[PDB]
Amino acid sequence: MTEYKLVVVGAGGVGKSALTIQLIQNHFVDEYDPTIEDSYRKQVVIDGETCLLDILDTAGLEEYSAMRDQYMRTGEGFLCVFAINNTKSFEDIHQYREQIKRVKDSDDVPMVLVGNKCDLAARTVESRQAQDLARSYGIPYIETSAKTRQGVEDAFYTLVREIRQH
Ligand SMILES: Nc1nc2c(ncn2[C@@H]2O[C@H](COP(=O)(O)OP(=O)(O)NP(=O)(O)O)[C@@H](O)[C@H]2O)c(=O)[nH]1
Ligand SMILES: [Ca+2]
Ligand SMILES: [Mg+2]
Ligand SMILES: [Mg+2]
Repeated sequence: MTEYKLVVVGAGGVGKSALTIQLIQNHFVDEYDPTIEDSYRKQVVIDGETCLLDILDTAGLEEYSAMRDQYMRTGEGFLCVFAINNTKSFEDIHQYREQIKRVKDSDDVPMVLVGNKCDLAARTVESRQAQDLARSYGIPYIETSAKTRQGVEDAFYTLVREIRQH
């Protein structure tokens, strides 16, 4: 059936792996093992359509960000993740936006801005601030929690729906 190539990007430790693993394997990864480049595949029915999701979990740490550009090349949609308790991760979203533009050589790439770790109380990035950023890119802003699963499916499914509008 239809295959959707999704790519998760964002600063180190924002929760890219936890989000992906919660979506695909249904459990929360409590420990922090820096990622180099991992891929996941799973058949799911979205809006009545049986589709194959190929999700690339990329490195947020520069030290593990080797040929990251090459892996992302085939990506059809991207989740740009920051953590609501990490202001710097939010401020650096533009870096990932720029990288995506380069790898895809396009200004119109399906995307979703994700504010992860919404279960944490030390929030320094208010929803409104993220909504303004997303609005400027013309993309949806969705908050998630890889820990409680809140907004997790919504984030990935919305990305599929954005690819469909593409
Ligand atoms: N409370 C809470 N902790 C989270 C959440 N998502 C991730 N974490 C925690 O944050 C740490 C880093 O998460 P991880 O998914 O490894 O981040 P990453 O973005 O994949 N890191 P890297 O880019 O180096 O590969 C882990 O200890 C993980 O449990 C969340 O929604 N809530
Ligand atoms: Ca470990
Ligand atoms: Mg990771
Ligand atoms: Mg403030």
